Amino acid sequence: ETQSFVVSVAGSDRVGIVHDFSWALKNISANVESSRMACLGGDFAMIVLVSLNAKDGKLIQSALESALPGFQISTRRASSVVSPDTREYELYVEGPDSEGIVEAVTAVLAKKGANIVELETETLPAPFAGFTLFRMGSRVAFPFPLYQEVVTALSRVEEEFGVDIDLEEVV
Amino acid sequence: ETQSFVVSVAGSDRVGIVHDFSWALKNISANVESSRMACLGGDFAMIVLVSLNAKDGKLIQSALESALPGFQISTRRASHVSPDTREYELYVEGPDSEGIVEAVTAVLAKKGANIVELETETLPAPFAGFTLFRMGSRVAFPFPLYQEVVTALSRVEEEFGVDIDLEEVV
Repeated sequence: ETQSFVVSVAGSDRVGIVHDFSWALKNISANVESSRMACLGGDFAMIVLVSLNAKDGKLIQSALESALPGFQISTRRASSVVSPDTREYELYVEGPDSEGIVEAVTAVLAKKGANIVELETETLPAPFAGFTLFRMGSRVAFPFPLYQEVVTALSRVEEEFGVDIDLEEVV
Repeated sequence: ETQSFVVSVAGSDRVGIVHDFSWALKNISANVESSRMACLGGDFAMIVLVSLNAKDGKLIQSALESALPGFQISTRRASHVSPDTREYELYVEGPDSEGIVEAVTAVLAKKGANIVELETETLPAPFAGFTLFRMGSRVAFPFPLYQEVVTALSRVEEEFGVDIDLEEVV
């Protein structure tokens, strides 16, 4: 019987991490069901759903610790256990950078019980002094009846922080 | 006298993690420069570049440990790519099999390409005997390597019966 495991890997970035990881799993006949990997600022992070014909993940954990010495690695059984009215939405924010934008946008999302599925932010200083552009792109999930009140709350953020925010349902 | 710090957070996914993190940073007057998240199977991972007028990350680390009990957190000081470096979108699609990711990544690592973004998925057909594999990635390497990378990836297309596209980013 095939079982699913969730594996997290984090450490300092270098060439060949994904390869070493993949080689190790292939070696133990584990299959990658899905993966998401993010690298930034010299760090590496990846989450993988791994299938194995085995009851626990001790083999996965050991194989990966051997292949990726120094890396922070965890392996656990995949979860058993949202509202059928949950929908996903693409969220985009752009405007002048400031200390409070990220906290302000995410406060709205947290308060309305939205889960963040994907997120990236960047800042791009202008060619001239005194301006840094902030961009955020995100996928979030919440019950669709809350859409209008989320939008209304995000409009306050737009006003207070001078940003443009778009929220569009994924179809 | 503001310096950059790279911060890594990993733990169980739940509502409010990014908010709890960003409030903690705002409270110590630290600014988010950029961030990337991964979320899958109930696990959460995020890397953030943070600006702070500090010589070390002790305040960042402490503030985050307090804001995010149970999470694995690391903070350190952070810092060029060549004129001829280009980024490329790499896409792979075909019947799933155990060796595809290892084969593709073997090529990239042997050629010294950096993987910047990567995601894979498998999509079982409604009927037995078929599962589609898809991979999307952004990679970077010096453009003179392009043809040898493509040639090497063509051997992977042959071995695994997958379609591989590699296109320079605009």
